[PDB]
Amino acid sequence: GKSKKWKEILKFPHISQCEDLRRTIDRDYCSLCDKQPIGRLLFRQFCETRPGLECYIQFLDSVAEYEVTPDEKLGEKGKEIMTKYLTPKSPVFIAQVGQDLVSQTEEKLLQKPCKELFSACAQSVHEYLRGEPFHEYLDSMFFDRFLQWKWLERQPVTKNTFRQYRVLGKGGFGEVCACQVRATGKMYACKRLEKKRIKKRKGESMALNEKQILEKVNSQFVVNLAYAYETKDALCLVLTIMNGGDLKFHIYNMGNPGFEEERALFYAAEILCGLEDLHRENTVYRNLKPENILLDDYGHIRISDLGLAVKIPEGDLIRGRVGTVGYMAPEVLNNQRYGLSPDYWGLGCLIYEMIEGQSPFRGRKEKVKREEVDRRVLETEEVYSHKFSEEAKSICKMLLTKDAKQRLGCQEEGAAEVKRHPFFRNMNFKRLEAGMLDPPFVPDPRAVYCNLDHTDDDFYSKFSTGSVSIPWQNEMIETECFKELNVFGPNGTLPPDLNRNHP
Ligand SMILES: Cc1[nH]c(/C=C2\C(=O)N=C3CC=C(C(=O)N[C@H](C)c4ccc(F)cc4)C=C32)c(C)c1NC(=O)c1ccoc1
Repeated sequence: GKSKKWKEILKFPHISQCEDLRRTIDRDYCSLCDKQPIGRLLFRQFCETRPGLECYIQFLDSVAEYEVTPDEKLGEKGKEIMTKYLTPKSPVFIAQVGQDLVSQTEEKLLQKPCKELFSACAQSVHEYLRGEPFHEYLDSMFFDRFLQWKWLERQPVTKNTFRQYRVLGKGGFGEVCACQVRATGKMYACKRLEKKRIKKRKGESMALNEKQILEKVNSQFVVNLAYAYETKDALCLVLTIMNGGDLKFHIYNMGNPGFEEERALFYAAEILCGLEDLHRENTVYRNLKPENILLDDYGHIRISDLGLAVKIPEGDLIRGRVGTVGYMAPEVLNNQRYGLSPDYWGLGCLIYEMIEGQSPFRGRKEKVKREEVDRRVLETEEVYSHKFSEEAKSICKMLLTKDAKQRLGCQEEGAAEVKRHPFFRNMNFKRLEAGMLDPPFVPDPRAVYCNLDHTDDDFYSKFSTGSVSIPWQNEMIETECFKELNVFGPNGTLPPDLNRNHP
């Protein structure tokens, strides 16, 4: 439901309005041709015009397909790629990959196949585009078009930019709403943080902390921040909309009182990726419990409620006793200097509680006091049943290790150590991260699974930053606002908005 005059709102500005952007934009190689979604498409579209650069883009696309291809079908896809791109007489022959590297893969495919067979060649291709083909695209109309999109991205975001519909859930310092961008129509989840509730409770640094962490991290398994604006009496965070309910609901209301091992395996594999992306920013979540694992419309999961997340300084440990009863690692209950370990303890609580149907330290029918639940986390060894395969028992007790020094994933290797666990012996992570594995449960669409100080003005400056770059560009692509607006002159000629002669 895009606005009536959305083409006027997203109307491209004349390229002369983008001179300040031309020189302030860092021209990093693939910060503009890969990371930034629209930038990637425009550079790709720049190569579509050239005959030589054409075949280099088609090759990379074919390599991406090989990485997710099933195992028994690798040797097949492998041959197709070489006979199409690496044969010297091909119509789409790759040249900048030296003959001393096409004969290399000749030996790779002569043996068993590995999903990273063409990795050597792919890097060689990018290394070529990084040079002349990139600097050419910089002086091309597509980069001028890229600046036009950036101009729109940076525009101020206010309240008329959106269209709240209902209040879906309420929590601390505010509540959550269902927000919609008018010009694009995309549905988001607004987070109305009441302004006078923050200053009273003196939690201004905790609000910023979550807002900075959310914008810095993007992922398919953690709620993303697309906008952050200030308003009268409230401060808003525009986050991903999750209509599939939480994992607590599906474990106890719509299961056994639990899941099958294979079903829990899926959700676990996605949660692990969600934690890996948060650790790439050396950020610890510390709030891993079933009601915080939400499901989207397709059946996939994301982590939410990062209010307790904090960015750990590299080589430094934090101290704090936060979390929810039962889901606090022993090192957190002890109030010690810990790192990212509490999340792997939480992941152990999650996998266990999904398969068995109860907390590993409190029965579903047991009524115990906070003190006793805590003693078991520190003094009691969990017990397993015939619902856990020998691989499912191992990962849970390894992740539920009391001593965070011998806990899985808490080594220099990180989350990579967990993915290699036999419990994920049947999980292809490259295909999961690509969204190619069908979720085990698909939520139904109609389902309903449920004062004037100046210092206050200074705190707003760092919060109300505006639209987040990557989520914003994707929104333009999702809503097909890019497909419609990204139009040029007929027969590869400059359009009016990109002609410095007549504005
Ligand atoms: C669609 C939808 N999203 C959400 C919710 C979210 C979302 O989507 N993304 C995110 C990201 C982060 C949070 C988050 O920080 N939370 C904590 C607890 C919080 C903190 C401060 C507050 F002030 C309020 C809450 C929530 C969400 C909810 C409920 C529905 N409602 C249903 O799913 C539904 C429909 C019928 O029945 C139930």
